[PDB]
Amino acid sequence: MRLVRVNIDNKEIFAEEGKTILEVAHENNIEIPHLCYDKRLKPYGACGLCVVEIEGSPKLARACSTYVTDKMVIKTDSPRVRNARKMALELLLSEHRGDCRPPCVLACPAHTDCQGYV
Amino acid sequence: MRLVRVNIDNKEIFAEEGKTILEVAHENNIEIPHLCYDKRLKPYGACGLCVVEIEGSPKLARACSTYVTDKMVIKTDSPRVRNARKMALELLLSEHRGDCRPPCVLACPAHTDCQGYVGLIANGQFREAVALIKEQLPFPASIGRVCPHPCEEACRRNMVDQPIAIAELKRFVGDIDLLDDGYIPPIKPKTGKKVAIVGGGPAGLTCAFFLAKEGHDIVVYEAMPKAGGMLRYGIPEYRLPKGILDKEIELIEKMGVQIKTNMRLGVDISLEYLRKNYDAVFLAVGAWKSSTLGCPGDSAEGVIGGIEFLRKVSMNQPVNLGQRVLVVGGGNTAMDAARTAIRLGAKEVTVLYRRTREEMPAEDIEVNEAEEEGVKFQFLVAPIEVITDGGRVRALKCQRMRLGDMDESGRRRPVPIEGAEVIFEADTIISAIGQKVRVEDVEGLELTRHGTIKVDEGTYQTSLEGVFAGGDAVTGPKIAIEAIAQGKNAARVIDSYLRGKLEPIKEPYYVKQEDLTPEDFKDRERKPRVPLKVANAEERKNNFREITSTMTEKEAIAEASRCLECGCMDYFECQLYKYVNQYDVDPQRLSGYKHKRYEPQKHPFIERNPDKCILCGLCIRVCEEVVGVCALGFVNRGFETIVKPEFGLPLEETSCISCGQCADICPTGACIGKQPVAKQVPVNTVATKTVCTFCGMGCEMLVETKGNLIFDVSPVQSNEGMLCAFGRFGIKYVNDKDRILAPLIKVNGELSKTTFDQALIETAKKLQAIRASYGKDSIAIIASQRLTNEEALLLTKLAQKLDTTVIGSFDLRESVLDRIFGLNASTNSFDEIYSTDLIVAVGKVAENHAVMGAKLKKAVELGAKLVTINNGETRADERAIATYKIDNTAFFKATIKALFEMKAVDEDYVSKIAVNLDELKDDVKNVEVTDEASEFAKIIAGAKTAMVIVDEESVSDTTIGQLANILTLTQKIGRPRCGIIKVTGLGNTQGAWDMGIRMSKEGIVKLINEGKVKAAFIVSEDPQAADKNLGEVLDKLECLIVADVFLTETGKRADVVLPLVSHVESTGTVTRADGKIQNLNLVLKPKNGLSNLDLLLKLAELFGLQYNLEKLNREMVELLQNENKYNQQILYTEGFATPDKTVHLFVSKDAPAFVEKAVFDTVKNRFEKYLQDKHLKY
Amino acid sequence: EYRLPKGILDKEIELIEKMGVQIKTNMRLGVDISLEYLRKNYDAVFLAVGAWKSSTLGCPGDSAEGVIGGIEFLRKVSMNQPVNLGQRVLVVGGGNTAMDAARTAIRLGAKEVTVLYR
Ligand SMILES: Cc1cc2nc3c(=O)[nH]c(=O)nc-3n(C[C@H](O)[C@H](O)[C@H](O)COP(=O)(O)OP(=O)(O)OC[C@H]3O[C@@H](n4cnc5c(N)ncnc54)[C@H](O)[C@@H]3O)c2cc1C
Ligand code: SF4
Ligand code: SF4
Ligand code: SF4
Ligand code: SF4
Ligand code: SF4
Ligand code: SF4
Ligand code: FES
Ligand code: FES
Repeated sequence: MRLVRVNIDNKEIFAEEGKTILEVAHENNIEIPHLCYDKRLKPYGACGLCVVEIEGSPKLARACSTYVTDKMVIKTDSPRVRNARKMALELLLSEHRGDCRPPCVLACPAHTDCQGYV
Repeated sequence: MRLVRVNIDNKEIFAEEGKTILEVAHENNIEIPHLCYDKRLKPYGACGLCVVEIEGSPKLARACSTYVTDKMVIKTDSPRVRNARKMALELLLSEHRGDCRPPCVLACPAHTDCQGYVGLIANGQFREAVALIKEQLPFPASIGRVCPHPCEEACRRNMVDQPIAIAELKRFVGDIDLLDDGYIPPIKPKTGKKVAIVGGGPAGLTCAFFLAKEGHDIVVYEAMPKAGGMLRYGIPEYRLPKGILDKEIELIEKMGVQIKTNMRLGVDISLEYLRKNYDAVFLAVGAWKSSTLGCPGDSAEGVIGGIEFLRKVSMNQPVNLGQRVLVVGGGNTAMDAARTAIRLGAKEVTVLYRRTREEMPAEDIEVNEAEEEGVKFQFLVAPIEVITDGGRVRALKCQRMRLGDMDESGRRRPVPIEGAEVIFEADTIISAIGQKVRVEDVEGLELTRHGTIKVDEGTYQTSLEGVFAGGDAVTGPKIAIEAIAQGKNAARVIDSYLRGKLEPIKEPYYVKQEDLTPEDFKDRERKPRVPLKVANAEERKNNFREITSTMTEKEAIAEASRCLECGCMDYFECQLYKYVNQYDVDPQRLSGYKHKRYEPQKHPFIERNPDKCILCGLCIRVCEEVVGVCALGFVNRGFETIVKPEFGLPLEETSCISCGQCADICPTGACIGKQPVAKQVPVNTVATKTVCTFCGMGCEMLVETKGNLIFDVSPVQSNEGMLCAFGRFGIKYVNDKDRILAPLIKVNGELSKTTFDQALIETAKKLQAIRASYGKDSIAIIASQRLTNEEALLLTKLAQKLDTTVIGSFDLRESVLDRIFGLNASTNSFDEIYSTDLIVAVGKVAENHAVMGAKLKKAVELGAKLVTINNGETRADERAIATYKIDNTAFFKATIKALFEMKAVDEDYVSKIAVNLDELKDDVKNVEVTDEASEFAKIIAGAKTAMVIVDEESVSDTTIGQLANILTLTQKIGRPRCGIIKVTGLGNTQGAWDMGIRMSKEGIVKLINEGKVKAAFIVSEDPQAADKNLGEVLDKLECLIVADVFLTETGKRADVVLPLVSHVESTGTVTRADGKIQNLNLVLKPKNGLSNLDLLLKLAELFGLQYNLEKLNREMVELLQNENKYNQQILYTEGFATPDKTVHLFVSKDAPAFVEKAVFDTVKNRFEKYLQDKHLKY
Repeated sequence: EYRLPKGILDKEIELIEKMGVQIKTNMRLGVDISLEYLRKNYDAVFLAVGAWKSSTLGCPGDSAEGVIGGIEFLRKVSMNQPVNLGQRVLVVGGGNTAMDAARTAIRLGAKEVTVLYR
């Protein structure tokens, strides 16, 4: 078929027209964070973790809803993108209540999974 | 994406919009025939084989050009489609002239690849010849000793002088194999099935062989003390020694076949037990009951059957042979009995035959040998009575007869003559008029009218279910190769039955040439056949020693070289043969006028046969669309259409660059690439992927080998799927007979062969003596840039241990990119070429690297803009928007000045990223801006992205510096699709530079001429051949150590010569011109047992260095990481490699833009000289 | 090497190793291993260290650059290590070491080798 040419993280990729940046990067083993995406569902654009830097666009684009076009240059780990993802994650952690690990595991110097084996 | 839904052959498929039916079916493993299709080319629609039935379309649609739409229903094997494909194939076969298989193979009952193993013998591949014989015949030596060889009667060399000694060559290779451990084919994993063969003769042992090849558990039941059948008990020792038979039966037993001798069916074991405890039963009991004289008195004391007598003699059991022996019959049994009786001391042996001499069933050579040994013959007589005196034979009353009229035979029936009767005195009569299947062997089975087992043809199954039969038990007495053919076919059918899918044997369709007559071979040189050594009759008639001798290796090769190679060279890859065998074609109905336009050609690499052309156009389309040379075309029109080079000229005289793409794309052997071997032979090869080492493009290839010889090279299907003349045809040096395999050291002033240890010790001592007597940096290590990264790194470590920094290459170009950007490397990758806005190709980019020319053609077709800068014409000028013919660097300087005049240089950014900007402005301020320079500057400034492709083997370093300046000024470096790519002149130029081999020819020669360097260790370079002025420079050296694949002119003046192996015998890593690292995989084991890395590692262990391939690879990866050049498709994305991380702009005086230099690599220089001698281009 | 090739020596040492003897090379006594450890963990200890220290010239200036012991020089040549051997070599002595050093210096490219004996 007709193939678009993209540059994701300094790697030249020949993708197929009609895919999103998330799908193209998944195919080429490039990790882009995402929390509200699902291949069975229409895009939602809520979490804001999949933002990538596209050369020529002043605003970061959601990789889950942006489609790859011909002669595209994409950065997925630039300092702007990392800062945006860190800010989104901090906002998410602000409204979070939980124990990732129980206090018993954290009090063990060797971090033995006390809860797990109990 | 959006997916279309299709139904191809009742299977629902979710495909992608924009694909054709061919691609969708290929992805879903659905086979649609195609002959004129290629993924790199636009559709052509000529062959009409890919037609499919689409529901809703009354007309069949070509799958190669029809696109899949939503809710489509496609049939690819409906009767309409099959009929259309069969008709197209029959039409294609109507034009075809060729031999799919040679007449020798078709005349063999077992269809042994006579041509294949004869050609392998002519190439010295005796083990491969035996392995190829054993695909159809498990007993080469035995059968080659005793075979009437109809293949030689059908041989086409009969039309020239004398047929090939096919049987003798088979005997030769069989004996060679039996010298050492014999060849055993690979055995499939155990299948859990059990087959019982009754009878260890040729047919039973063949069935056991070919069923043990399939993994089944085989038990053979033999009534005799030993296996072998009539090969042991019928054929006498002087014609087939039993040691060879024993060795071959041991070979069969070594495959897991268990032979239970002295186990007769119906006495020791029953058929019903075999049916109960075995999955299949094969019966190969032969015809072991002899025919009686059929006259009164044929039961006296002194009458014996021919095969019973021969079996008694074979077992060394006593025989009451008198002094007057009458052998009745005219077959092989009669001749063997008569000659054995002669050798057993009988004073008179007479052979009585019913018919005439000129129609004897026996071979003429056997009858002639019997006549020489003293056997007498009587013809046209038949026995009517046996005169017995006291119960013992006294004489035989025979009826004289005459050839009366026709018969069921059809030739002539012998009938009695009345009144004529003759009495022959005889102490013994041997009845040898034929053998019949024993009734007791075939108990419980339905037989024919001759007593043989009745089987269904094609399946070999008897009346009983699960019980098969073959051989002399089924067909009656024949020759042994017929029994072997029956056993092999029965093994195939039995394997199918064990899989539960009983299939009869299907005869393939072969294209043949029945119109050939001797005048078609009148131009061939006549060569005598190998003479057959025959023991003297007088001495041989007294003993049971072998009569004939095996030929010698010289005679074997000379005899195999006589073959005319009648079979098609494309048989194992022809798509037309495969398709006409997939569809039941009857091409004799559409048979008429057929062209015969084939003419022999002198081209060393490509052979074209118009008579095998299906006019798919693929060769033309690939030369025009992919290569871009466009050397082929259509000539004439209609039925007269032919494919010809330009103006019908020979391929050498056209613009052809000998890339071989036409021969690689051809479906039906009308365009083939010649094998780099001594004699052409169509063989089934094994392909290994490796990397071409002849330039920096790093094209991958599949080397197809058979044994220790390379037979073909195929490009991989990656990008343009192209190789050039080098990568496709220069691998011929691997098979060269002039390769040195043992080291040479100078004794008595001349180079003589020695051992590796002695040569390496001599090398180490010579280098150490030079270092001692002359000090530091007195030894130069000049290495070829085709070595792997590990070998280059090890050579740098060897220079470190030898206390010398003078390590470089004579092919090494002066470096300027490390002074400007920091690393002497390409900035971007090859893939980005397809996506850049503008391409600037400098130098002979397409000429020196044809695949890069194809890549530029593809990139311009994809939407790029091409600018070519060169001093002469190039093939890339066709699609260039701007073509500049310059001879001086000033053209770039003016360009730079022009770039400043149009305010196209953002000096604010350049001042932060680059230094020497004011010096650059001062340097270019006084130059004159030309119209060409201003137009180039306009093109450069108007492009968003730009990549400069530079041919570093035809471009000076000043040009590269100025192009780097232009790229830096316009901010076209360190970004995707913007940069500079240097296509290096050899395979691992970049890797050699990275590993520390960074000295040029000029520096090394300057050191030698100043007396500072006194010894040279030269690794696979040819300074003496590639240059005439260096012969004086090499005169200043006191010690010369040369490592090379060939003994060259520079190696003939060396003190020590160390052999090197080819790159297909080496494993390692090579760095592409764009910086990518690829793996050199091992295709062939090294021919002297030592790889290049192994030899260098022995020389290193002589110096106290401990390394291996893995340690050197780890060091290489560390080195690349330390330079920030590891796994980086784009360089200087963060900053440049200069100490201040800034661009050091190139300021220098004007210099010539392009250079012409020789190739110092030995192999590439040799191949270039070979191409020049044959007047070829590349 | 021209008087005793080292392949023969290697073969004979391999023969000795094939008899159950284990050879721990690069294990110097007093540096890598101690005598007391040998006494502790072995029933018997045999010392066959040889005489591996050469005799100096015993004259003023015998520590300059260009003076080397005979066996040190021969060990350097045997190990294929660089030796700063000029063009005028003076071998002092008259024993086995003197003759071997003189002939090795001849084979190493020295244009003048002289042997001085008391
Ligand atoms: C005298 C003579 C000379 C020949 N010369 C030539 C020649 O020069 N060139 C040539 O090409 N061919 C020659 N042939 C032909 C060739 O030898 C036979 O065609 C070939 O051996 C056929 O093999 P087969 O397996 O069909 O039968 P055979 O090998 O005859 O029989 C196979 C085995 O079955 C065994 N057997 C029989 N009955 C039983 C039973 N009840 N239970 C168990 N095992 C049993 C037998 O012992 C024998 O070992 C010759 C044959 C003869 C007799
Ligand atoms: S080109 Fe193909 S079909 Fe024609 S003779 Fe050769 S193998 Fe047979
Ligand atoms: S010349 Fe060679 S290929 Fe042709 S029939 Fe004879 S053996 Fe076969
Ligand atoms: S087995 Fe006989 S017929 Fe077959 S190739 Fe060999 S010699 Fe020819
Ligand atoms: S070898 Fe290459 S250039 Fe020559 S005709 Fe064939 S495809 Fe064209
Ligand atoms: S020679 Fe060319 S046109 Fe003819 S079959 Fe081969 S590829 Fe097709
Ligand atoms: S272009 Fe270079 S790498 Fe490719 S096949 Fe030709 S010589 Fe080999
Ligand atoms: S995955 Fe959540 S915004 Fe894209
Ligand atoms: S017509 Fe489609 S492959 Fe030939």
